[PDB]
Amino acid sequence: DSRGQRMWWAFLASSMVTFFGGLFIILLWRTLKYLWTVEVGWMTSVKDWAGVMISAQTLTGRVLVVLVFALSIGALVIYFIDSSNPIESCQNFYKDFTLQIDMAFNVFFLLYFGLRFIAANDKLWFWLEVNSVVDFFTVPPVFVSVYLNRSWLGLRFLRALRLIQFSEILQFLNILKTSNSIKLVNLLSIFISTWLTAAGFIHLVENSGDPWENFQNNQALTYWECVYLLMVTMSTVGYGDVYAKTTLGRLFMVFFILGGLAMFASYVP
Amino acid sequence: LLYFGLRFIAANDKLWFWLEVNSVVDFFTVPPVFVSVYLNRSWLGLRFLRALRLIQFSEILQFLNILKTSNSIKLVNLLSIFISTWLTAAGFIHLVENSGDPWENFQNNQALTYWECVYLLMVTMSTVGYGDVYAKTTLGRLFMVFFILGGLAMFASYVP
Amino acid sequence: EIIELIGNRKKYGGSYSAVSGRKHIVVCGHITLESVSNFLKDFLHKDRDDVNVEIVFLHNISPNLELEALFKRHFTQVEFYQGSVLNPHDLARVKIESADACLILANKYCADPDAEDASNIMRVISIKNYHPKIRIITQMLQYHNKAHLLNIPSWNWKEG
Ligand SMILES: CC(C)CCC[C@@H](C)[C@H]1CC[C@H]2[C@@H]3CC=C4C[C@@H](OC(=O)CCC(=O)O)CC[C@]4(C)[C@H]3CC[C@]12C
Ligand SMILES: CC(C)CCC[C@@H](C)[C@H]1CC[C@H]2[C@@H]3CC=C4C[C@@H](OC(=O)CCC(=O)O)CC[C@]4(C)[C@H]3CC[C@]12C
Ligand SMILES: CC(C)CCC[C@@H](C)[C@H]1CC[C@H]2[C@@H]3CC=C4C[C@@H](OC(=O)CCC(=O)O)CC[C@]4(C)[C@H]3CC[C@]12C
Ligand SMILES: CC(C)CCC[C@@H](C)[C@H]1CC[C@H]2[C@@H]3CC=C4C[C@@H](OC(=O)CCC(=O)O)CC[C@]4(C)[C@H]3CC[C@]12C
Ligand SMILES: CC(C)CCC[C@@H](C)[C@H]1CC[C@H]2[C@@H]3CC=C4C[C@@H](OC(=O)CCC(=O)O)CC[C@]4(C)[C@H]3CC[C@]12C
Ligand SMILES: CC(C)CCC[C@@H](C)[C@H]1CC[C@H]2[C@@H]3CC=C4C[C@@H](OC(=O)CCC(=O)O)CC[C@]4(C)[C@H]3CC[C@]12C
Ligand SMILES: CC(C)CCC[C@@H](C)[C@H]1CC[C@H]2[C@@H]3CC=C4C[C@@H](OC(=O)CCC(=O)O)CC[C@]4(C)[C@H]3CC[C@]12C
Ligand SMILES: CC(C)CCC[C@@H](C)[C@H]1CC[C@H]2[C@@H]3CC=C4C[C@@H](OC(=O)CCC(=O)O)CC[C@]4(C)[C@H]3CC[C@]12C
Ligand SMILES: CC(C)CCC[C@@H](C)[C@H]1CC[C@H]2[C@@H]3CC=C4C[C@@H](OC(=O)CCC(=O)O)CC[C@]4(C)[C@H]3CC[C@]12C
Ligand SMILES: Nc1ccc(Oc2c(F)c(F)c(C(F)(F)F)c(F)c2F)c(O)c1
Ligand SMILES: Nc1ccc(Oc2c(F)c(F)c(C(F)(F)F)c(F)c2F)c(O)c1
Ligand SMILES: [K+]
Ligand SMILES: [Mg+2]
Repeated sequence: DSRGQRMWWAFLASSMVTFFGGLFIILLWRTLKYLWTVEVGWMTSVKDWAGVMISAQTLTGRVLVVLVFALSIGALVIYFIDSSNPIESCQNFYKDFTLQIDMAFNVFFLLYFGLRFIAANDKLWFWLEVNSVVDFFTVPPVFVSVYLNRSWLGLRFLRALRLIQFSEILQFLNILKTSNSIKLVNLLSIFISTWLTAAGFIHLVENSGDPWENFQNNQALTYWECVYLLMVTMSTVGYGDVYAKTTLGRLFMVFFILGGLAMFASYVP
Repeated sequence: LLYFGLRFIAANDKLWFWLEVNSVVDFFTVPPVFVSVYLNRSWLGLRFLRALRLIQFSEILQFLNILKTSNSIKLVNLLSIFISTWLTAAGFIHLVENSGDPWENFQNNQALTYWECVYLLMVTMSTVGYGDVYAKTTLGRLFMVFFILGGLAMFASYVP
Repeated sequence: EIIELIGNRKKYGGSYSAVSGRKHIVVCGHITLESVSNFLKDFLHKDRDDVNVEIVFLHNISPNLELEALFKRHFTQVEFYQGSVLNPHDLARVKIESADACLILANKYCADPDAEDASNIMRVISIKNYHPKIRIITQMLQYHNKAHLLNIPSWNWKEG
């Protein structure tokens, strides 16, 4: 679209509209019926069918859950490859395997989000959930980028937060049954997911710059170097070879030192 | 080599004898010496693995009927494991840092001595991290990242 | 200490939501992995005619990981809530007004038979006090304790 102008605000605004705008629809609906008050129905059958499909209680349900396991990793790997490109770049949809394979993954994640929404009991507390939030902040920007014929390495690091669902879908598949294995898988998934997410956030903030500084603090870093930095920070070793140098990076590092250090001290032993 | 054959004969299950730490260190240390004496040219390869032979000290002391109580056995086990793994990791760091990166035509090498590597690993394992010496190669950084996870816990659990 | 004080919360708090045209029952008492597995395996057998009643457990001890895994396996037809059957707030939380029946499991392999019977009597008294027309099915360990249930004002053996 516009080569000269930065279009990062368009991608961020798309995610905030779906989350906050969709949230008020739930709240408005509840209050609207409140003033209205001053055999199973067809909706109940659909809801229980959606619940059965979400669980691994059918052959169709089993293959859907396996695909969720496979495509969650596939979407994460695509983020790794595309993290070496410039922060905000231009790419067309008709001449790239990437951004075309990614379309298949994100369309699938939209349908899977619909099934989870139907099977939920309280829509408000389903909306205020971590998986719903990561879906909100991951899916719409792909369509926005396809429409705009542009791209932006925005909050793509959140795709590593989908690793948490592995320990639950393995229990759905009746693979994990004992407490020791369940605990081990939980700990491993949580640790790896949060480590990678923090590394991605540091990578984005450092490579981009400071918006109020007109993007002049840009320090060239790679994702592997950021992973190394986060590992050294969590271990409380702290060499001086690499460190955050921008204001946002330092602020996030200060806030992450509070929690990540305790998590590392507790989980690894 | 002869001592390896005697252990092999006396073994009960050959597969699980083959998949053992002492067997692996023998496999990775003995043949290269014959290769070197044949080619009339050497290479400082995986020779740092010789520090893993210190594990058997407690076992052979129990064989010699020297260690009989429990506290002495535990002390010798802890000391042997700690020293052996410390020296082995130091050797791996020394090799990786003194050599370059194979996918860089060995152009990013750093000059380090074995004592400097030992000091570096002690500082890292104690979670002090002065930063005066550190690994700069990709393999060195990767090995440090994986070594932190185990080494910090080992130190904090063994030293007290 | 701050990290521990925050996050001290009940993940199973909440209230059951009734569904039009579908019954449900409440199960309380001695809830454990083996008892729940046996009860579910016998209740949801395929030889019975098609049934669509929901099972709502109610216990004051948070379930462990493998019991949670069992509940995950029976995701769409079993629910769990944390609370005490001696609490009117909890009894209203589990929507006991429209429940078709309330089942009370007992601890057969208990040290003292009398204390278990007394606890079951208390639970029955509490449930009938909250709602005097619900149907109750319970297990008794000793015969002379069963005569006490005949003196509850609302206990009708002619009804089920
Ligand atoms: C978690 C959700 C709610 C997102 C929150 C993001 C905000 C904290 C960021 C996103 C966009 C940022 C703004 C992007 C650009 C500018 C212009 C900038 O002024 C300039 O024109 C820059 C150069 C100059 O200072 O002259 C001042 C900061 C500001 C308002 C930034 C303030 C911080 C903002 C609002
Ligand atoms: C709540 C979480 C998710 C994000 C928190 C982001 C804040 C740390 C950002 C958002 C708005 C930012 C401010 C937006 C604009 C400015 C003005 C900026 O100054 C100028 O633009 C000109 C004067 C100068 O050069 O200092 C100095 C930084 C400051 C206060 C920024 C400091 C950092 C702030 C508070
Ligand atoms: C925490 C444990 C599991 C280790 C984590 C390893 C990651 C830090 C690795 C795994 C995959 C790696 C990526 C795989 C491929 C690429 C593309 C590569 O660039 C290219 O292939 C194109 C040319 C270029 O831009 O240099 C740059 C490194 C990068 C982003 C790698 C960065 C480091 C990554 C994310
Ligand atoms: C078993 C798991 C942990 C995966 C192991 C492999 C990865 C950790 C490797 C695969 C490709 C590697 C990357 C390949 C090339 C580069 C570029 C390199 O930057 C340079 O241009 C060289 C800098 C230097 O030599 O000092 C920095 C490391 C990095 C990102 C490497 C980091 C480590 C990576 C991701
Ligand atoms: C926890 C929440 C409330 C955020 C706390 C920080 C913010 C309120 C922002 C507002 C203005 C910011 C300051 C604006 C300008 C500067 C000067 C700046 O001086 C430099 O040499 C610039 C270095 C760089 O940012 O690259 C150092 C950071 C600092 C104090 C910023 C630190 C972060 C501040 C205090
Ligand atoms: C199991 C342990 C004990 C030993 C494992 C050894 C491997 C990790 C080593 C041995 C041989 C190495 C390879 C030997 C030579 C090359 C070619 C080398 O090619 C280049 O430098 C060209 C780069 C370009 O121009 O693209 C890249 C690294 C590579 C694949 C090396 C990668 C690392 C390898 C596989
Ligand atoms: C799993 C553990 C035991 C070993 C992990 C080793 C990897 C980190 C190594 C092995 C093969 C390496 C690759 C072999 C060859 C190349 C091509 C090489 O191409 C170049 O030389 C072009 C760019 C440059 O000059 O750096 C870039 C690094 C790379 C991807 C290497 C990156 C690092 C790799 C993946
Ligand atoms: C009983 C045990 C614990 C004693 C162990 C002693 C070693 C750890 C010390 C003794 C002498 C040291 C050496 C003394 C001098 C040098 C030269 C030094 O090369 C220099 O150019 C040093 C220049 C400088 O002193 O700054 C490299 C380290 C080395 C080999 C030292 C390596 C470590 C050594 C072998
Ligand atoms: C005892 C432990 C707990 C602490 C110290 C362990 C290592 C850091 C020490 C033990 C033996 C030392 C080595 C013993 C003998 C030598 C040969 C010595 O050779 C020379 O005098 C000159 C060599 C040259 O020509 O470069 C150089 C130091 C070195 C490698 C020493 C380096 C430091 C070593 C490996
Ligand atoms: N390329 C680029 C463009 C704008 C940027 O501004 C952001 C920002 F100031 C900010 F505070 C947040 C926060 F909410 F996460 F904190 C962001 F996500 C931002 F994206 C940026 O960081 C990078
Ligand atoms: N002089 C020289 C020549 C080749 C080298 O390649 C290696 C390598 F790339 C590698 F990954 C390993 C590892 F398996 F241990 F990791 C090695 F042992 C290697 F020897 C090297 O390191 C040094
Ligand atoms: K330090
Ligand atoms: Mg239900």
